[PDB]
Amino acid sequence: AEPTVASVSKRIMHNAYYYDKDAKRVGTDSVKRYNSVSVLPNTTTINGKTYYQVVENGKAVDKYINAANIDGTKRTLKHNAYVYASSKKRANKVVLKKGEVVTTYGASYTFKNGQKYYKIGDNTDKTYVKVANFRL
Ligand SMILES: [Cl-]
Ligand SMILES: [Cl-]
Ligand SMILES: [Cl-]
Ligand SMILES: [Cl-]
Repeated sequence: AEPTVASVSKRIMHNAYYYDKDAKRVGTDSVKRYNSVSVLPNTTTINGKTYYQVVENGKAVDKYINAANIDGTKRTLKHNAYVYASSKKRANKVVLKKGEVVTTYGASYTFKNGQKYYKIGDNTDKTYVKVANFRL
């Protein structure tokens, strides 16, 4: 009966638009990683994509966040991979191995070197893996 008793505060892991039920961007705001937003805990599906419905001022509103930006996407490495903070800087000494399941959070990032990277890790750390390592 009260959306604000049911709501959970999810951490945004990739900057996120608000969408309406027609999967069109609504308004001019976006939630920035790694801020949190109040949503209903059960996802819904709009045009074959998974979303969380926003709760604002006591009510479930016609504003939806793509679950890719909160839960991310489970992916498998097709190649061994390093973890990068930026184009040239390694984040750590980890070697992720071919076949490992890794969750990536939202759309890839093109770095200054022109290569694409996904954010990994259930945390605010600057830890990115090359998109190429998820493809054959
Ligand atoms: Cl944005
Ligand atoms: Cl988005
Ligand atoms: Cl690599
Ligand atoms: Cl963290």
